[PDB]
Amino acid sequence: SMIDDDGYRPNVGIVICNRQGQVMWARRFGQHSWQFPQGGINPGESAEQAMYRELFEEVGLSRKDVRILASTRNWLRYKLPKRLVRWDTKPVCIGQKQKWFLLQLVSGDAEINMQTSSTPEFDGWRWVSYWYPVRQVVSFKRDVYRRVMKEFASVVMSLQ
Amino acid sequence: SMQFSKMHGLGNDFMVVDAVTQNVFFSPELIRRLADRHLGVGFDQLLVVEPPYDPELDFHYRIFNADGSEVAQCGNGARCFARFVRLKGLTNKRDIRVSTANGRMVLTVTDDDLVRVNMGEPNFEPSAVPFRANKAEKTYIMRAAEQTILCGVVSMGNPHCVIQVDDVDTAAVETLGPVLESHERFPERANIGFMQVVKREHIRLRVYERGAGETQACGSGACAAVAVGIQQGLLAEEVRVELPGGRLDIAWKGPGHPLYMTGPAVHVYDGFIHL
Ligand SMILES: [Cl-]
Ligand SMILES: [Cl-]
Repeated sequence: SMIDDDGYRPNVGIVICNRQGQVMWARRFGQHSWQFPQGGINPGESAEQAMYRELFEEVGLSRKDVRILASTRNWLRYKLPKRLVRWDTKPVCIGQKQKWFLLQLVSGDAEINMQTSSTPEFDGWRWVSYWYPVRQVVSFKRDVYRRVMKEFASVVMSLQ
Repeated sequence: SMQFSKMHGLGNDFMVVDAVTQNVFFSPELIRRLADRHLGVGFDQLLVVEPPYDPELDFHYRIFNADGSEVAQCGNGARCFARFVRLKGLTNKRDIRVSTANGRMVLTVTDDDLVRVNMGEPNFEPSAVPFRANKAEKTYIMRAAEQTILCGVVSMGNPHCVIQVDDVDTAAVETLGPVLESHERFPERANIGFMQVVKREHIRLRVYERGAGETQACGSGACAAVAVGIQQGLLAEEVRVELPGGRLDIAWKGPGHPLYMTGPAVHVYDGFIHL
């Protein structure tokens, strides 16, 4: 019932970068599709709150493990490919509308832990070059990823 | 509107496209449409910058010709690519790691905004050229019609035979070129270089390429001329090379070390085209 009138579920996505300009790439549990962490907004939370909660529960990072460098101005939408829509579940979710955050990891790599949850959606991670996600992400997310990585590049590039 | 740039490097005209932040698919039909100077943009070659395939590389790029086929010539367009990703803010690195149809390269953008390329270590073993000779000498004699000539030969990946000339304008490129290009002692032909030594760190050069003749810029020929001039004890380890197409700077500490070629890339224009 967070689903908008259009059928878009509000979501946050997270781009975590290190000092060298790599970004964190997470493996989805029990699969080999990779992606940036993303998660639903719950009833009553802001974007930022949902982001910090997803960040801790799926990546194991606390508010002091990172700093927010940037966030997307407006929402980015993607439609799920028609075959992926659960039509029988009312109200129907036909897509996601996302606010994206760029975070810098300010503490060491050992602070990451993808098993802080016992229902973890990600079972692995690695550092990849900044643009590698735009190619490797699943096709129906690529447009959003292109726009997000475009918006964030200046901030990340201004890390000497 | 698809954004693009026009750039000039190694004496060639590139249309250069950011396909990292832009969603575009370069089918051979689109490419031929773009190559058309009245319907599209017009270019010698099309350089497309793409996200990398390998998480430890920064980019991938492809080169297409006007027929819409992908070209795989080693190091082709590397200077324009490196300057381009910097100009467009796709990266801020000075050492850019990139894959191409020919493999992986590391390109360095100098503080003068030239681009330096590792070309590998030259090879003078005649089997590797391949060259008909019993052992490697710093200089070889060859008969060429009525003439006798002295030459160095080396492999930069492809074969080269380099002659010291006293002036590249008073050099019979047009007559000696073809004769040495397909001479008996080159099983796979060879690029013939004509090298006027001005100073130990400044060469003028004209190159009669393998099966192509005179081109304004053959970077591997500049690498080759400098490599033999150094092996022969004639050149400093840092040589400016003046070709019809412009200027390259070669650097090489000699055997055991790789040879570096440095060259410019000119940003000519930006442009938009609707597809
Ligand atoms: Cl792509
Ligand atoms: Cl170039």
